[PDB]
Amino acid sequence: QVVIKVGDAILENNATVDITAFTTEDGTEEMKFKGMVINQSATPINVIGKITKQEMIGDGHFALCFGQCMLPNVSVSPVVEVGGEGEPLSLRYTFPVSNEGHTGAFTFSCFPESGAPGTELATVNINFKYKGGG
Repeated sequence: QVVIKVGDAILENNATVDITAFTTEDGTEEMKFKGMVINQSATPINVIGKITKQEMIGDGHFALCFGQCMLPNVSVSPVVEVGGEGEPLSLRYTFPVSNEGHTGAFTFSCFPESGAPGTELATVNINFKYKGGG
């Protein structure tokens, strides 16, 4: 009943989304994933969003926004009450400009307020493929 949407599409659970676009500012690159977490039930549900896996180049950092934009490298959102219109979700990955490519890789899951292991309601895997991905 809880899904992640990217662009116009509901993702299958555990989908993988590749982001290749980057913007440059002050010798630092930024790549961004954007989507929505949607609760398709008539009854609202309280969830927490977590980055459950993170793979970055050495001086990379990430920034999660879900309910609130969290500080750099903070992996857990606040509790958010989600319904049918959905809650925006974004993940920004920032890292040094390089002539060489690499892939930053993250997993985001939505959990019931509990946060109990194995209770994931929806999961997306996000690959930031910078300059070919390496």
